[PDB]
Amino acid sequence: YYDLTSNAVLTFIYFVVCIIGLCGNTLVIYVILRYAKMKTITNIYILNLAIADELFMLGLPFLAMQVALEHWPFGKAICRVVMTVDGINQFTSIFCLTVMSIDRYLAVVHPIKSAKWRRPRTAKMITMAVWGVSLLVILPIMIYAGLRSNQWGRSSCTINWPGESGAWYTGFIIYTFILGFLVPLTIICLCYLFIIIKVKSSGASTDYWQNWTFGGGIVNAVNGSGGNYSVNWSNTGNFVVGKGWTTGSPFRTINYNAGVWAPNGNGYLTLYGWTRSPLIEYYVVDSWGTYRPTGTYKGTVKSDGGTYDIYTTTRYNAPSIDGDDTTFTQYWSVRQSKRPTGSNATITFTNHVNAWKSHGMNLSNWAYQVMATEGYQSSGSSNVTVWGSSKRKKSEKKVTRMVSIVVAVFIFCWLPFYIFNVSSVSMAISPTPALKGMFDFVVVLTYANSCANPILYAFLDDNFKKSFQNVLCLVK
Ligand SMILES: C[C@@H](c1c[nH]c2ccccc12)[C@@H](NC(=O)N1CCC(n2c(=O)[nH]c3ccccc32)CC1)C(=O)N[C@@H](CCCCN)C(=O)OC(C)(C)C
Repeated sequence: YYDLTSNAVLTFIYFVVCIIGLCGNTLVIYVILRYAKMKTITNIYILNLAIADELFMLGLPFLAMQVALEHWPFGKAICRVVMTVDGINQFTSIFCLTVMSIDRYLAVVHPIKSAKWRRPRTAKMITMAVWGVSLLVILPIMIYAGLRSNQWGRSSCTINWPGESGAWYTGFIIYTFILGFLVPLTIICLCYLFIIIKVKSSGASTDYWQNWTFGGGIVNAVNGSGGNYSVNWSNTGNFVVGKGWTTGSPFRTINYNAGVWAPNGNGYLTLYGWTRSPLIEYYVVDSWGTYRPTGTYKGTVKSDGGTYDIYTTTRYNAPSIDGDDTTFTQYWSVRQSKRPTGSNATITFTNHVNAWKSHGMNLSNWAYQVMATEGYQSSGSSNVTVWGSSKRKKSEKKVTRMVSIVVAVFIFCWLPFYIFNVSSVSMAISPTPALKGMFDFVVVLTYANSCANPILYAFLDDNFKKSFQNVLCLVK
């Protein structure tokens, strides 16, 4: 009914967590406070999370003695103090995360309007509020923290039942679960749902998947991660495979990377699209296999470091997007040599479209445009990644990503705890070695959340990584 070894290893784990968390959080406070580079709005919130996590670790020694002994040695007064400091830091931790996500939501979705809300001085007022609000929310712990006898004949520091009624303890569980966990997370996740809706709503990412085969041979096409796709084809008839946009527009730039462009015979690596009113079919060909497409020569365009020929053809009794035996016109621009592949590359489409209307080639009802692999009576392989361009900087994409991962780790560490607590309300007082270790574990997992954050910043933020290596990496 008691496992001294299983108790000792858990007391050891408490102490390891305390150390790892005080190192990393001290490191995070130092680099933000010392270096000019780190003075960013987001880092005002991280600093406060770091100060909260730092103070959180300071209570761990006291609590480890209670894990090892199932006894509180330091009297009633220090019990109230530790429970009160512990609580303030618990709730300032998650309220900081909440405000931080609200800040990310404002930056992505309403950047122009909240130029005034994202000044350093008001983020400093916001964080002072966060500490104030926490102090109010933990007033119950303040009042009712105390000592309780246990079955071993010892005293535990816990929260005493107010008025000795299991009803008020139960209400306090519900209170802490709603304010400390459910309401912040609901705010954070709605914020991030609006962020990801918004981003996809821009043109930064592709939103269409083309995988059309007429039917002969094998066209093995993988719809990969994000804007990436691959195709393996052999002894085919006509096929076209690519990624792009469900509605095309003549002002969009297109970026791509042909990690593989390995045609064995006729296959075009090209941008491809249709229109209606009138029904035309357009191409900007950057590379090909054993055959270069052609038509009536009308001119040239220079773009993206290469020169293209302009061509036109006219199909009749030919397959379209409208019907199978229809008539339509094709507008080609075809590079003069094969553009190299294996590195990022642009197609500034409003260049090509303007030059066509010059030569009388003019495209109303827009249809899809994709960066495609086309083939005919050939074999080969390609691998391509496709993406627009954005108005928001890669540095702020990286910060916004990082907070989301910090939020996902928070959930992983604090959910077992709240699930146990909601259980405990249900008369679970059968203290057992199996459930008593379960409790000690599920609690130390909330503390280990403060160790993960500094490590998270080192792998997901370059400036935190550069600052850390500045301290930890020795030169001469
Ligand atoms: C009220 C909780 C709290 C205090 N402050 C809060 C602030 C917000 C939300 C809840 C709190 C506090 N719960 C408790 O006291 N009990 C006592 C009774 C326990 N029980 C049963 O009823 N049947 C059992 C059968 C087998 C085993 C245990 C059993 C479970 C719940 C707590 O979780 N205290 C932590 C400190 C962690 C505080 C988080 N920062 C603790 O004591 O951790 C050590 C010292 C390792 C034990």
